[PDB]
Amino acid sequence: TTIVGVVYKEGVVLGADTRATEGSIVADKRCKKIHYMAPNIMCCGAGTAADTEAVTNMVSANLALHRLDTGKQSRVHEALTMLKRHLYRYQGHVSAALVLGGVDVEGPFLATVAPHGSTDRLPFVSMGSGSIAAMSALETGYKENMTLEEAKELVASAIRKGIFNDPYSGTQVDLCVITKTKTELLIGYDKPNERKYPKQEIRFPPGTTPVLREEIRRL
Amino acid sequence: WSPYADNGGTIAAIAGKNYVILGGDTRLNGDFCIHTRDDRTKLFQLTEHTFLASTGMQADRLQLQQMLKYRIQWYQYNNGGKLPSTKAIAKLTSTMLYQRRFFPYYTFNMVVGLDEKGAGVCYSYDPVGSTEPFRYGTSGSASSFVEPLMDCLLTRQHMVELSMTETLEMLKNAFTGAAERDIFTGDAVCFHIITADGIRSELFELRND
Amino acid sequence: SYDRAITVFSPDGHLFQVEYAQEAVRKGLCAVGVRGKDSIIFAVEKKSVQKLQDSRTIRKIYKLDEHIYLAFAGLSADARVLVNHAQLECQRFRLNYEDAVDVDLLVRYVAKVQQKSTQSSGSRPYGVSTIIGGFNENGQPHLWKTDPSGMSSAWRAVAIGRNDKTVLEFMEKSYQENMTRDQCVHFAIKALLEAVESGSKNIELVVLENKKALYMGDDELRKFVVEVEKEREE
Amino acid sequence: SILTYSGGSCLAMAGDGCFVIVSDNRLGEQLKTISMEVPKLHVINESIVLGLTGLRTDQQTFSEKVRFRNELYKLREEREIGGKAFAALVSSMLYEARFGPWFVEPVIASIDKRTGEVYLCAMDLIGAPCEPEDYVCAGTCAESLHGMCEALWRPGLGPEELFEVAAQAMLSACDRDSLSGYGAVAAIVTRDKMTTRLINGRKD
Amino acid sequence: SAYGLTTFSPSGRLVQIEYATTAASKGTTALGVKAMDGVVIAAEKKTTSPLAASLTVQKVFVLDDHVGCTYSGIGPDCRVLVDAARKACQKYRLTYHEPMPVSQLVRHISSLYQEFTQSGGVRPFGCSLLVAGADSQGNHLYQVDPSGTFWAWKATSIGKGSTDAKTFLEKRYTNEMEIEDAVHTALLTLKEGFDGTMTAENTQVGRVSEGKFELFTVDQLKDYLDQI
Amino acid sequence: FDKYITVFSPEGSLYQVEYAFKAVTYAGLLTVAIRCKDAVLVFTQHNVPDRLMRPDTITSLHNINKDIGTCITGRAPDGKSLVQKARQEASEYKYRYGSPIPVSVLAKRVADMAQVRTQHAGLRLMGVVMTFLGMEQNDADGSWVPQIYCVDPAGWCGSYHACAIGKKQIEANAFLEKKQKNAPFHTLSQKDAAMIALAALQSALGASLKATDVEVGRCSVEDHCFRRVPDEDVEEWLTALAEA
Amino acid sequence: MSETTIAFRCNGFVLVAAAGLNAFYYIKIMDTEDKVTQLDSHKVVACAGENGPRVNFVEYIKCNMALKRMREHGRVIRTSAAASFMRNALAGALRSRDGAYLVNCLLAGYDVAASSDDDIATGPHLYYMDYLGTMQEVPYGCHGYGASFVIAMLDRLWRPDLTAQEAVDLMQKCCDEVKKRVVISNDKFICKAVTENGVEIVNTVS
Amino acid sequence: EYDRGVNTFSPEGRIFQIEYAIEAIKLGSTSLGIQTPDAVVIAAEKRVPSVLVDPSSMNKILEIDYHMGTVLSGMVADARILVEHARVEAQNHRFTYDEPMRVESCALATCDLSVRFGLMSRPFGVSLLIAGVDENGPQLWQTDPSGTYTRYDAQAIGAGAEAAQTVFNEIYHRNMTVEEAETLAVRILKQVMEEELTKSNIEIAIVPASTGKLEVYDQTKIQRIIDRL
Amino acid sequence: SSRYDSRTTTFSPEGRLYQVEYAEEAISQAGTVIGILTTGGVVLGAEKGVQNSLFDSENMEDKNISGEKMYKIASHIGCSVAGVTSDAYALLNYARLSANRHHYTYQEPMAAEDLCRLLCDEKQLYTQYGGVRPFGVSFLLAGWDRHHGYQLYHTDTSGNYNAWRAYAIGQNDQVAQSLLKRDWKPELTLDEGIVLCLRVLGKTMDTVKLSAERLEVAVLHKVPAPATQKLLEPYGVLPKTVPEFKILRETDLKPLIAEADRQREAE
Repeated sequence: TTIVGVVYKEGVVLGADTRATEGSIVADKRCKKIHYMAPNIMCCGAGTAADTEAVTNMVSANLALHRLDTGKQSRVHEALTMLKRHLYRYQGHVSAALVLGGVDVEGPFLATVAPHGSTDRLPFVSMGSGSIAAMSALETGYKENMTLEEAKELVASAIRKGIFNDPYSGTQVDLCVITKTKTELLIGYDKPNERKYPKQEIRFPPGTTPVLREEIRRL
Repeated sequence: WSPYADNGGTIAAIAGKNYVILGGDTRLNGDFCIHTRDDRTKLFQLTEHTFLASTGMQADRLQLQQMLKYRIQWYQYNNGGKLPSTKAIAKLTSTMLYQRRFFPYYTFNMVVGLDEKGAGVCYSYDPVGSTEPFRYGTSGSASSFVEPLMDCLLTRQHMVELSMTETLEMLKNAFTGAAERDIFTGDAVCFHIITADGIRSELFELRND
Repeated sequence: SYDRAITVFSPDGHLFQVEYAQEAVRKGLCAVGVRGKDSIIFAVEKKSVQKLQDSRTIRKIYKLDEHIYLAFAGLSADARVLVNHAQLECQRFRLNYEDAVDVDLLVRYVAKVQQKSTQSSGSRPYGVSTIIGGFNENGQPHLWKTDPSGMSSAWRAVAIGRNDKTVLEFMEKSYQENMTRDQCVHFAIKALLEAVESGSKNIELVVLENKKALYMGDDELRKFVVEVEKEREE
Repeated sequence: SILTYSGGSCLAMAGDGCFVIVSDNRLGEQLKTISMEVPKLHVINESIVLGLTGLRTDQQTFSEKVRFRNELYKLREEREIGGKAFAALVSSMLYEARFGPWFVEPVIASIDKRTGEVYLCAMDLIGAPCEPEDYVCAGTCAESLHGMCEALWRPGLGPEELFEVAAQAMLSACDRDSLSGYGAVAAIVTRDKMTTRLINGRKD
Repeated sequence: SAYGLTTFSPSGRLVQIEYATTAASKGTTALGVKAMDGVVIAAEKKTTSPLAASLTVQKVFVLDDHVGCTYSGIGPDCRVLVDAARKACQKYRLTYHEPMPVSQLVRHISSLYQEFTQSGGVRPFGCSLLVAGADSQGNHLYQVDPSGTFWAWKATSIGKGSTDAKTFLEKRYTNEMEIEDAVHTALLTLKEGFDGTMTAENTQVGRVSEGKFELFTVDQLKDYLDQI
Repeated sequence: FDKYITVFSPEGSLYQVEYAFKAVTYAGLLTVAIRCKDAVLVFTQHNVPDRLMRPDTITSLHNINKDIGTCITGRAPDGKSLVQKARQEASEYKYRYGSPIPVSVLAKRVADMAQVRTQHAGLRLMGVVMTFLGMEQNDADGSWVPQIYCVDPAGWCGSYHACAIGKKQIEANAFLEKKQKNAPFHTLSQKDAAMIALAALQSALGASLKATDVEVGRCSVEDHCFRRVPDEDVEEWLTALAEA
Repeated sequence: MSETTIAFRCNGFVLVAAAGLNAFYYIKIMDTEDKVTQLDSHKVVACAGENGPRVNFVEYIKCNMALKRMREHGRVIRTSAAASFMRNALAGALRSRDGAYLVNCLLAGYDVAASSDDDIATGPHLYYMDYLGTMQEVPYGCHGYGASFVIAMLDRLWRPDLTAQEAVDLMQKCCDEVKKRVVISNDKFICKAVTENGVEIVNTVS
Repeated sequence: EYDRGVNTFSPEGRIFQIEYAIEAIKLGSTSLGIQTPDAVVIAAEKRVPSVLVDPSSMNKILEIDYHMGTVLSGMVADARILVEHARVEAQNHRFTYDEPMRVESCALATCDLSVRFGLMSRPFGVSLLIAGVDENGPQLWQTDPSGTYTRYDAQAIGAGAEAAQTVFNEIYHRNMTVEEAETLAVRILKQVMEEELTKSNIEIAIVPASTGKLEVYDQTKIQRIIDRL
Repeated sequence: SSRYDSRTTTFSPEGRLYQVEYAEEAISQAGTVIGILTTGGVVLGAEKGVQNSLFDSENMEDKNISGEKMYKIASHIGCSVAGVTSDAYALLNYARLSANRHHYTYQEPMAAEDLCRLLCDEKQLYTQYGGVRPFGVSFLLAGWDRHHGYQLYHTDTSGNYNAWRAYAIGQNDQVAQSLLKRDWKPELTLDEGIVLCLRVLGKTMDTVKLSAERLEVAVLHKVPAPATQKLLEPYGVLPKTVPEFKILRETDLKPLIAEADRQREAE
């Protein structure tokens, strides 16, 4: 996995690659690693998928009650804090690692949360197995008060470093853009690995496999 | 860090028709050192006819001595002011040691006293409380040589009644030999002679090295 | 959690909750037990014959184990609870001791369940009396009665519930040592019809022998009620 | 390993308003074969098939929990559960047991009765879903199933061509696996019918 | 204190449940109307003085994105149920990754009401709810009472002006109302029983439509009030 | 039998709630809060009947945290119990969410604490009205707005432009209603709102006030903290009112 | 696997057999322990494994079934329910504090119509179980070190239509093969048969 | 009855629940014990409620342990609970210290449990005479619902109590024989019973200092005492 | 506070549990419910309240799980209730959960008498322990099991239960038992049993024509067994027939409200 985030003049860009693996085999080429937290807060996840899914869901549910209760917009700091309390309690047994990004009344906010429960708010971050490669694009290319376009080009380039150099990351770039007013997912923003040799179609004429026994059931 | 220390030394007792004699050395050993040459915790009086005598870890013998001392106070309050006999305390003690089956007292103990007929007895225990009543007993660092010697002189099984005095001399001789050869046993011995009249005590010097 | 003290003494050594539990037993349908040589007979009155009631009626005589039955009088729902505890107890005992529980033992278990309900904060007493009968493994019958206070006691024959005292008086005269199986049934039916109106289908009846039990049918029970309705005209 | 103690493999593929799910028939204790007539498929309702592999005591116990919860769902809700809720539910139960897991790996295959859209899920043993559009598989010959399906599967297929793809896959993969085999059972599901087929295979 | 406060009286009545019901009937009027494509619920929110801030008084509540409610009777008791309801919806999401159907949510509210009629040391909730939502089976309007009994309705009203409100809805309700003419009817029914002039600041309105529940802002609701 | 516990009367009324409301006037004190353009002010009676009491120890105003203040009206020690639970609530909220509790949400939690004693039996109700004061941020532009919330023994929570609570509240609330008609409170200066509040007290109590007789707290856009207003700044308001 | 058990189902019966041996390390304590425990009038279970888990386990089954029969007027429970009950308890113990019962079981029953209303298919059923809670209906099955030898003979010789006499011969040969090839001595077998008329010991099989 | 609680004190410092429980014991059968120097003797009225009861089963004399026995009066089912705690304590003693429980300790132990109410809803409506031999010779102790226990040279409890304590302040001297107590026992049972007195209708037990064992008298041996009268 | 305790679980001076008795009165006030045992199944019929134009349906995806008065408990057991509605829902959850636990454990359907006992034990528990009111419900259970065939049960507030061939709870239950008593017979078809139920409701509601909108009927019967999936379960065995609980709609009550009005005019 390679997840990345940056802050730009009016908001946050999150990025991710799309390969999920079991062992050394690709189980799913087009898996979605950018998760909803709230209308104005998203999360990208690395670490153990089950743990990353359970904690994000849980905190997204608890943020939703809190908005019904208060009648106010969720603050990114509130998410960060519910996340860290939960991971702290479990002493890294719940091994979620997260990039969290959002925008609230205090402006853009971007932070990492490690599995032992430590947080770091920073203007650019990476996590996951391709974090190193990615992070080398970010330090050569980040600057202050980037425009939306520059931010998107930097995040995509950072993910592509993961895709081509880390074996546990692959396939394409997904971005998410978060601004005061909207959140915009962009699945397959960059598809640097399309097909070349169009697949040979291999056909089995029906009745190729010997059946001993058949039953039918009308629905 | 272990919860266990062996502070060393030796106890020994001998019974006869109306007395028992009980001895324990006064060294308290540390690791390659000596804390003191004058510890008297090995022997502890429970009633006027009953003693507890212990070796092993000293902090454990101090706990066991207190737990016994309060079970015995409770018996008295629940029993019209009477004290339990030696046979009862010995059964009480076994019961209590067993109960720490799972984290045991590091102690080799003896309950020593007069029986109900006026005669001596000694109960030697293992750390979890199996015992029997016997005419003599010993435990601790030097016990694997004091014990065949007492087997020899008192039972005489490979050959063809003692006074208090002859018995006190045999024990004095047995501790003297223990101190010569067992490096963890030494300094003095405290001896208590138990009769119906009461309790006589006598210190007795041993090698200091 | 509710912890109120329900069963308490009042100004002359009366426990009213226990008394009123025993009132509830007096209103309940009549039950009878009769100990023969080698058979125990439990006989109970059923509510009333209806066209609608189910021919296969529910049983009001319960099995506690292969060799021990119970009949009761009083609150039928309380009794079902009591019978549950007793079935558990017998099986618990097999598991702890391999052998099958003795009747006399099972009776003290039940009676102590009743006694505790007279002293346990939070709870009222059961409103039930029981008649419990069974054999040893040496083949000798026993019949016990238990009451709401928790007091148990053994009998040669016994009645509980409504018209307890009347049936019991009839039975004090007429009882006989070493009655046969058929005599015991006869005598039990007779005893019942001192309280009850008719004897068509308002009687169920168990014959508990050593190594057998029978919930008598309606053919064999009609036969005996007519042998006994013929004797009551003399 | 414990997930391979009992043997077995399962595979599910999607087509166009249809799926197929297949399992092998072997039950074992490591290399000793106990039965050759234990298919691993469970029909939840007209729309949902469940495959379970992993340790057989936990397959047996976890499918009974699924059945129990489904029955209560149907009485409370007065309807059949949809493929996606059933999978979210399954996931929740696996993760309830996160520090002491059920050693099962489920393969769920479903079809929305209205829209005719096919939902596939596979789960790890603590319930992380993997929901692609082509196929899913699990059990002792999952490595060898991957490449069979990558090379035979194609978008669009209808019930009869999807069935051959999915039977050739399972057979060729079970034949390089010592702990799965003895032929297979396949369910083929459309909005309108559910066909089952017992496929012949090798007797080793 | 762990003894029950709600008990049977000789004729089989449970009077604490009838007094609670009495209190739910003395509350300010609220009503609901189910159209062919949405639902609308509405309520009076009059303040006692103009020193109170009108905008903060809530009578209609969002429970989740697809469902809302309103009440009559004892406000503070209503908050307990709103909180429980809101939690049960999120709980259902975590488990099944879809919105809790309105029928299920209403059986959860019911069983909470029913708890407080048998449990030791508690009185019953003194409020009735209208619940309005949309799920895979369509659009729903339910009423729940202090007893824990619920009914589905096409149109109804609870609170002090409710026999008249219900009479008036019998006449004007049709099975082929559109959602905009259901809002109209809702407002028109409130207007009849209402003491004083009815404004966008002393009335509150919610609306299910396109599978989504939403309160009207004051400004949206001023639009619909100048038309009637 | 309904007069002694949390059960409904036959008219659906709760008697212990109504009597808890009487506890509020029984205490003999009047409080006025008022929200102006940039601030929120609270003006309570400081009665020191006894010549020997240390007057800086008698107070109705308390901080719940840096940014939220309360004024207790009614049975005083029931007040302080709620101040302690409010403080505990505020502190738990901050540890759980990592930001200080908003005053609107605080007030709702204290209301829920009251409601629960109206519905369970065996715990007396607190015979107070808690008025909470503080600044709340809007989500849109991030501006800070003054609030006033009151919670009462029934568990009711509402927001106000101004409100009198306590003995003679009826007479004082009417005086504020009259003076609302001239200009909305949210358009007033601190000084102008103060003259209204102070004269509400003087009207109702039937007296003339010195600065020692009132204690006053204040949250403002300039300084969000809840803070007592020093006696000099209140003499300048009372002087302004004796004149005009 | 020091104790071999064997079972197979034929058209109108199940034969079950288990080795008598009880051992303390290498010492034979006795060779006549009956391990084929009758659970009810038409059920038996052959358990393999230590005395203690084995006894505690089958006593717990017996008592819970006995309790189900009085809370139900003596109605006989189906074989497939007894197996389902056994399985839930093996599985439960496996995730419990005290841990698994280390017993391996073969449950054999013959199901017989309760009443006239009863539509039940009437006949013999065999279930294999393991100490983990695996459970599977089977036409024959075994446990212990002798299991593999016997399973293959039965794959070779077992048919469904064996007569009672042929099935005793086959059971006898399976016991001889265990004696001939397993180093642990399983010298004496007790063998019982489950039929429509109930459980009965088979004396000619030793 | 529920107007005042289980704990309430009277204006003269009695606890109501305990007064009423003592009244309960008065409506009991009669039972008694007599201490000689050689032995200690206990006896009771049985009082069956008909001739269909097997009389064995209605014992008011129970062995606590080989050297001590009880006779109860008041609510029999409540006594079963006390007599069980006492059997268990007597055996815990022997377990822990390998000797017989003293009789006084046993009475002390049975009284602790009497007053555990506020937990149990009410006192026990029961009094016990415990009788046995330890080292202090034959002893007879009596416990009551207050949890007081007390040693007696001879006592009775029950309906015939107050009448048996005027056959005591006459005929009872400290210095009697086995025989004279076994006869004085039956003299008092005849007096305060309602029935005619028979060998089936009463129970007698002794613990003699000679052997230190409780013995329960046959009906053969109770004939011999009615005879001597 | 102990002086304001009502003492719900305390006997009164005659061996009578007043709260058990008053809760039974509450059931007598409730809508009529009738059960009839026939040879081909059990029939449950219930009167409903008066039909307001403004009522609506829940519009549930499956129609044979719950009407206004009939509930499925499991596929071989259904019921009808009289008394406090919310009390009924708490107990019906209890019963659904117990029936499904039994399937979980024995993988076989719970016997209807066993189910009934668990239900009644739950009720008895609030009569002895716990300082709170009892459940104010009475049930009629219709059941099929292989031990006993079709079975109809009634459960009363005491935690008592009894079997019947026909029964009636609620409002006019004496008038109703009078009629069933006369006209029940041990040879009924399920279609006649339905008719007889409708007549008995027609004579207790007090109308000449049977309003089909004031009636609910449910039947516990057997139907031919569905698919045998011998490939997914080679040791599965299903019987020819299985029980079903069915909540008859208006389109099935048309030829049966017609045959109850030709038996109403010819009388």
